[PDB]
Amino acid sequence: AVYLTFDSPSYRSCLMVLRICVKRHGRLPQIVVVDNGAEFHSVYFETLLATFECTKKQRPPAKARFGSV
DNA sequence: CATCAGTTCGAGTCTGGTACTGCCCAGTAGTGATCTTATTTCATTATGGTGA
Repeated sequence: AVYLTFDSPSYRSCLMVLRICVKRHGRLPQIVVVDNGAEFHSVYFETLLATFECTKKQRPPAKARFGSV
């Protein structure tokens, strides 16, 4: 899923990419890595991942190879 | 002798000792209504440091 918005990183971002994911494809990941953003340390994204049963994985700060691909 | 003092009789007046009558108010505890207040929640609002 690809999303484009003028705003800085904020949940809306996340609702969106995941909406399209669950829209044109069908479901959603199983383990979703996501750096140590704020959009990911928020309550909304974690609650949504819990609701849809996605294992949330977090790379350590300043390390980029963990999401290198 | 007839004047005044010591004696009587019965009525006037108070008072204790004993019993009794004709009459409605006052206080208290139920409810239902309508305020009233020392005290317990429902939102905004400011402060905080750091990884994308």
